[PDB]
Amino acid sequence: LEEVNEREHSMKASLQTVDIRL
Amino acid sequence: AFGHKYSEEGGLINESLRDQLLVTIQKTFTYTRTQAQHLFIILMECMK
Repeated sequence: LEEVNEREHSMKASLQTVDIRL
Repeated sequence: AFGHKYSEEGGLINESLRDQLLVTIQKTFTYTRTQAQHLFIILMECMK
């Protein structure tokens, strides 16, 4: 679960940057 | 926090976290581009 949380935080930051790219 | 982990040797912060900082500093903070240039100089001066 700790792995899922850290990785999901990285994914959410990447998703916000992807929204910025659009 | 993010400029402290993604820091390398202190003030040398790359360009992906300048504009990732931007969308959170545009989302949580709602800031611009050029006022963002001043706040990133203050962020690396604080980070220095």
